Amino acid sequence: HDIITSLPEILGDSQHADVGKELSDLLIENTSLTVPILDVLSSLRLDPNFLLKVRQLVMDKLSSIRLEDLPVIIKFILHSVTAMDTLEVISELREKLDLQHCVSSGQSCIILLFDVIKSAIRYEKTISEAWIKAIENTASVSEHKVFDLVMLFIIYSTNTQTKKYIDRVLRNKIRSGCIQEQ
Amino acid sequence: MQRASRLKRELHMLATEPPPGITCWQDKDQMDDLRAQILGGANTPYEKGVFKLEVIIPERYPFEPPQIRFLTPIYHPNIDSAGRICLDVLKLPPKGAWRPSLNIATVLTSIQLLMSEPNPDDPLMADISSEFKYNKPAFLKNARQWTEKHARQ
Amino acid sequence: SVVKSFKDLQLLQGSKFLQNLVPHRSYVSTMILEVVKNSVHSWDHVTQGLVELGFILMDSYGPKKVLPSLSRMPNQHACKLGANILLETFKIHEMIRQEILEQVLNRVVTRASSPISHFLDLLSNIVMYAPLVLQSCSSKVTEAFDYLSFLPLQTVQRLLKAVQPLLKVSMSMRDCLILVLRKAMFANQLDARKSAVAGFLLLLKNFKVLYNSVANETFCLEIMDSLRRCLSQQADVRLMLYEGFYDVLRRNSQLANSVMQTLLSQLKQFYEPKPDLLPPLKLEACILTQGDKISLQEPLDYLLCCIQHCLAWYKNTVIPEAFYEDLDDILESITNRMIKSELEDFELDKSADFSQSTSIGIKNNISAFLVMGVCEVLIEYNFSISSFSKNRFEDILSLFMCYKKLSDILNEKAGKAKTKMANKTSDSLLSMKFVSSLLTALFRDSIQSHQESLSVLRSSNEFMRYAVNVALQKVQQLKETGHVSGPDGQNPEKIFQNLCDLTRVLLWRYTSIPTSVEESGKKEKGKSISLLCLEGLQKIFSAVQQFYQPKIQQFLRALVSVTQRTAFQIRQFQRSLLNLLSSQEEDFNSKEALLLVTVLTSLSKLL
Amino acid sequence: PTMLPECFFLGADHVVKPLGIKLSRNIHLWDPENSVLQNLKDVLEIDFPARAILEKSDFTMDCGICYAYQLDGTIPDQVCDNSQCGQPFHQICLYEWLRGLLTSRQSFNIIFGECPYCSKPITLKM
Amino acid sequence: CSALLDPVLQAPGTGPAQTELLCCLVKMESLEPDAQVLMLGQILELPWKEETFLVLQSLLERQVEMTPEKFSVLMEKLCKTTSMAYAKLMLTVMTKYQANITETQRLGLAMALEPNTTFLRKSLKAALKHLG
DNA sequence: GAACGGAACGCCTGCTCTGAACCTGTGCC
DNA sequence: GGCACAGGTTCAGAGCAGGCGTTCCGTTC
Ligand SMILES: [Zn+2]
Ligand SMILES: [Zn+2]
Repeated sequence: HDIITSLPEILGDSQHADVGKELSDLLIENTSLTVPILDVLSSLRLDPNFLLKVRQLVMDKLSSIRLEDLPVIIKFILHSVTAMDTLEVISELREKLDLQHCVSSGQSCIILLFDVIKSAIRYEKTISEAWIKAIENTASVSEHKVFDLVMLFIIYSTNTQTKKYIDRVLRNKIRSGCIQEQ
Repeated sequence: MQRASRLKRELHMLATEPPPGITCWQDKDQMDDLRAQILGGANTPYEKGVFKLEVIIPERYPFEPPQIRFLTPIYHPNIDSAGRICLDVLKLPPKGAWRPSLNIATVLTSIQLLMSEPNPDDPLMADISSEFKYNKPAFLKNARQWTEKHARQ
Repeated sequence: SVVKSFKDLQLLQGSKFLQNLVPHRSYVSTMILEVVKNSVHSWDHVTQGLVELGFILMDSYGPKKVLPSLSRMPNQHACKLGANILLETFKIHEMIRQEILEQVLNRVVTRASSPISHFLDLLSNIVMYAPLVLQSCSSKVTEAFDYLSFLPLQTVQRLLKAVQPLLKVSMSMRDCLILVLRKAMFANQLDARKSAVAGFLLLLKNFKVLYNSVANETFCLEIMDSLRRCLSQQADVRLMLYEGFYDVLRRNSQLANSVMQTLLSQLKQFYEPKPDLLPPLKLEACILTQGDKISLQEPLDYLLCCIQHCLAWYKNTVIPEAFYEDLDDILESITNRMIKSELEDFELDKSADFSQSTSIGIKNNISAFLVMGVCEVLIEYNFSISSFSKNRFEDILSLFMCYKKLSDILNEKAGKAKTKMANKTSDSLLSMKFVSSLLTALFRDSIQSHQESLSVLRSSNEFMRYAVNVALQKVQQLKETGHVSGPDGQNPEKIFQNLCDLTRVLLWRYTSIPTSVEESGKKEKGKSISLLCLEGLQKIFSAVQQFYQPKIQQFLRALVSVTQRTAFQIRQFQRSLLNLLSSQEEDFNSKEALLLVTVLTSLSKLL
Repeated sequence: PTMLPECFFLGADHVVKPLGIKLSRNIHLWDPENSVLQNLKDVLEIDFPARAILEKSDFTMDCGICYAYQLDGTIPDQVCDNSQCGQPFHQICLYEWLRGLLTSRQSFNIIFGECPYCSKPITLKM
Repeated sequence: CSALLDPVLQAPGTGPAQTELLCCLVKMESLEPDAQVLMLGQILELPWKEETFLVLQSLLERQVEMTPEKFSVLMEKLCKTTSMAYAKLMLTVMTKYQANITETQRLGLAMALEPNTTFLRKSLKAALKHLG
């Protein structure tokens, strides 16, 4: 873990990308060491294409990850997020995330995850706008989930410029015979 | 919790320094609620009467006032046939005047004050509030006969 | 209600017509301010809405137009209120100013999708009045350093100028800071390296002049050793150290000796200190070629800039010993050996054909620019030492014969290819200051002792138009952005003095000598030195009216109230336009006339 | 330990102001050769009383809402900005009082209201 | 673990995916000493391959208690070999159960380190020689 | 006097205004 | 003939203003 953390001071410039590939090799090979790898990759010097690849290679195994590590994971996803990779990751993110699955330590880090997501979405309108535009585009299915509700309440609680837009979207959603008791 | 910390000073303070003509002890029937005795105000028809009151302490007390009734029957403008008291410091703001600057003693003093001085502008009994005002002696006769059958011994 | 307020205002100034008729009725600007004032008697229902409003205004009409009058000015004036509203709820309400400054940085930080210069200048005046607040609100400042690798250069560069008053007092936060700047130095994102430089350059600047002095003189030498990694790091991140270390020197004098050796080592990696080796400098080791990506890193022209400035600074202010008396001989040797470096020295003109796809062309093109800017740093030095000594002004002529040959060569190369080569229009590094003092010496010196040396540069007409052109380049930089290129960059007062000195000579040559006396033909009629004097004059008067809004009085004092001075100056362009037009009709100078007008215009907004 | 500690003030906001202000003036006149007390007496320019405990054995320094000291770790800290009341309270008690009443008016995470005993403006910052 | 460990490992094409949970099995606090001992009676009864060792190093990483009866067999079994996994396994045994190393077991370790494919041999023999 | 056709205020949308970029005409060497 | 300024044009998109829907009241036979 410490060697990982110290790799940026150690390695010369010819041998960044090399290490990159074989760290993605280590990533699939061990879960426990997801965090420092990620931190490392983000404190390396690399090509952004590769970083897209590994970020998907996060996302596919994200059910397998113990909750403690998720925040800094999802912080990484939302600093690797572009303006253009918004709905892509968010739709995928919005799908793969569960929050039924996780549940006394579980509840505390769920809360701390939400703190971290609050700070993400609090902190770039990029996400808020597109996040919503990704929940309204889920007016189709009667089956949109606990996260979508709790997340709406959140963006109304935090983000201010959007209040009318949340209320508009919630009213055009709720009349439609979507969100109900269940 | 707060109920305990008030009641602790109050039970102790009503055993050690209760107001004049007044006592309050933790009831021997009811070891949660308080029994008071207010002895009939001087130069009122309640002279020679010992008036028992039950003081119900609410749960969020001292954020709510005490809940007091005359258990001895009392012939009075601001007290009805079931012992209900017309008192401002028995209700919360703005209708009432309870707040934490007060305590069970200050109100039981205000009760002996109301026994001596009925208010005719908060009548529970219009017959007695009118009689009190327009035939004082008939009120004072009836309240003194009241004091001889119900507040006597 | 508020915006209407401003539409009412703007309209009513513009015309004479409406002012007559309407008696100036209270604007909701002044009314709400009085509301804030009279919450002091402490109506504290009021204040939440006032904070709320001031922010909303700063939200809605931020400059996103800038990332006319009608879409720009009544939408400056909404937040400039916002700013005053929140400035006064902070300076009056002591209870609040925790949530106020919380919510300010809430918006300054993680944003930088929409700009926030107005928020930064709010934040600035908040903390400057009473920084003492900031010590209850450190929580946010600790999690601002969190994202101080993903925020760009200007958020961070300023956010921290504000904060640092904290880190003289608090210390746990300073062991959070250098920790964050260090962990950013070893980043992916290119901004994070430069965030590191900027936090470090400013920790070195205002974190002591020279707690205990010994726990600062060591702590500056600690971080400065971690900067010799950055002196190794990529071009841009180096560049920022050449430029920021001059202010570190001004604000922290005693680190001079250490910093000199930090640099002078970095010189010698490319300086070959033997007489009779004809390229005195190693230009081809400034150039990294890998997988046909051919980058300049360690910009040497810019290194000589920092060198040459720290040099004059040490001659003048520190002294009232061996490295600087060596560096005299270093620059004299780079002088004398570069004079006689015949393009054969650096494989140029014939051995290179600056072919801009090829690796070799990219290398040769990078080096011609390096050479050119180094020639400039040394033209400065030859001029600097001597009070107009005929040898060193002949040195200057030959250094410029170097510069100009490389310049007219890349002009011949860009006369074939498309005009996307804005790399030749990359800044001439001469300090605006020298330009000033220079052009004064060029056009405003009649002393017989100097005159033989100046008759060199004056027979040299291109050196004249070179100097001017740099005057134009610099003033333009000020127009675009809120600061100039060279030294004395962000210190407005200096800039203003130079502009005054500028005006003096620009007008002086514009007047004494007209445009009609020229003997040069059409190619030199398209850039006659008169005309460029007048255009320079143009950009000033304009830019003055952006920033230097108070001092416009002083600008004229240079050269009886505002109106007689302005009138006498108007007369000169007015008589020039008369004399321009009346004389010829055949082929009248359209552009000369055009900006005689653009001038008579600018003077007019004053009167 | 002899070095400057983090220290701060509880009580009536008119009494705390000059003390904080004089601490800010005189915090550079701290010296770690003296004791903590021999530096605080010359920093804040005061003496400390020797156990006003035994003379003020019942001054009722209780909440005067709930009439207890030690409600769940909390101390009587919130006081009245008044010479004639000076009545301490708790965070929980004063909040459940000033939120319950009509008259009480809240800015963000502050409640302005009337002191229960004397009906003067009192401020509570959660 | 009496049921499942064997087959996961007595399956062919057992990969990282399979091992990582038997890794977590042994590493849980909940897997009490007594149970790490019972895990031992099971890990040791299996045919030893690379997949057995990696999990077993992480069980033995706790300092799981040993009757010398089983330790010797672990050492016998250990001593029957070219592998990086096995190198580190042997190394970690000899630091924690130095305490359990007899003269005869140290001979077994002298035998087991004979290889020159052994990486970190200097380490292993330095640890071995340090017991002598 | 009473039956018909116009006046009144909360909601939704189409029209307008703007500003930003790209592109196609045309001006000069 | 080739390239770059100029101005036309074209589109995103913000914001404004008026006509409708549900309801009351003046006017004319
Ligand atoms: Zn209390
Ligand atoms: Zn009070």
